[PDB]
Amino acid sequence: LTCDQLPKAAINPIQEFIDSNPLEFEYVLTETFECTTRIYVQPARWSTTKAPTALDIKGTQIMAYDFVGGPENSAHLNECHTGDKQVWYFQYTNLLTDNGSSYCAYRCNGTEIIEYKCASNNNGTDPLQHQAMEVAKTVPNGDKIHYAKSNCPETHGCFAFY
Amino acid sequence: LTCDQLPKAAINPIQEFIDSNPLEFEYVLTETFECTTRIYVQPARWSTTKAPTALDIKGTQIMAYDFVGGPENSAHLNECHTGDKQVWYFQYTNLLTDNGSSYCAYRCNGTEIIEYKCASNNNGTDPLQHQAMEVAKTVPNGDKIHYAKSNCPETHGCFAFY
Ligand SMILES: *[C@@H]1O[C@H](CO)[C@@H](O)[C@H](O)[C@H]1NC(C)=O
Ligand SMILES: *[C@@H]1O[C@H](CO)[C@@H](O)[C@H](O)[C@H]1NC(C)=O
Ligand SMILES: *[C@@H]1O[C@H](CO)[C@@H](O)[C@H](O)[C@H]1NC(C)=O
Ligand SMILES: *[C@@H]1O[C@H](CO)[C@@H](O)[C@H](O)[C@H]1NC(C)=O
Repeated sequence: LTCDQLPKAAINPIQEFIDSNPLEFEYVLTETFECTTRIYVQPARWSTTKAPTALDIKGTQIMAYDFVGGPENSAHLNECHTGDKQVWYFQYTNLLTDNGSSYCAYRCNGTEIIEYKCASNNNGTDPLQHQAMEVAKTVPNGDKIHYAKSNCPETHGCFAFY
Repeated sequence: LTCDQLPKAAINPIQEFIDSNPLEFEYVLTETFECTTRIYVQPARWSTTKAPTALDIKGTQIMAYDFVGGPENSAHLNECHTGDKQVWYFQYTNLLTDNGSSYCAYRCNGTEIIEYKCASNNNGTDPLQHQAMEVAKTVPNGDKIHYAKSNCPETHGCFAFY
């Protein structure tokens, strides 16, 4: 199985993601997204693209990406500080269940996987999440995929921020 | 007029703030909140306080505060990185109108004002906002209040983030 053959699941309407906020990453590929909270935001009233935004928040640092849909259930992200473009897909989504929300998303470079973001608001207890992680680690470079919350800084009174 | 005599307006339900996202600051007191976007977030499923969160995002830096209601329409903020507490009030709110949303919030130290955050998603065109700003600048230390968006970094394809 190669990265290009992973499922490209249908992307739920943006409000379902917004209604899932806040989410935390459970499994990621590089260290960049360890100990990270994800927030979805509707487009600004003054946005001329009317693209929503994904926020990756790690302590006091934040990466933001406006995004729009592309071919084959892709999400085309525009990293807001650089203008750098990224193409993402979802392995699966399972939003707004009785046990909350989870999803796993990935970024390929051809047959190899180069980034992975499994998110939840239920501390990784959706059986679909563990299962997707086990499939993703079988694609080339999937060996890098690992638990995102092993060594996170202590909190100071909040729950999704530190 | 002193800071303690400013209006303490009723705080709209949290969903009305969330539905206003993203907002930008129009008038602030210190430089800290210039060129800043505000995002409201519902409490995490795993939060034991069930406090929502306000996010102040300035480029790639973020301050987060969990908050709960206090006496006399106060908002009691817990800055998530330090545990430092702040007591805020709203001068007025005007959320989810035909011309979008605006509000002005302030933080006193007794009779003096020490921080001010007027937010909107309509580029400061709510007449209530200019009017509130003119009142706030008359309390002691209100002379510091000024336009928040005079020298902001260039964007790279997004609208509420840079
Ligand atoms: C994809 O692979 C090649 C290296 O083999 C590299 O030149 C290119 O920048 C890579 N792209 C990304 C987005 O990592
Ligand atoms: C979240 O899940 C991990 C196991 O993956 C567990 O060790 C940890 O204590 C759980 N956290 C909470 C808040 O229950
Ligand atoms: C309020 O005023 C005094 C200085 O006159 C200072 O000691 C105290 O820390 C101030 N509090 C805040 C929150 O600024
Ligand atoms: C926002 O308002 C200011 C005046 O306060 C104006 O100079 C600026 O061009 C406006 N921005 C947009 C995007 O219309």
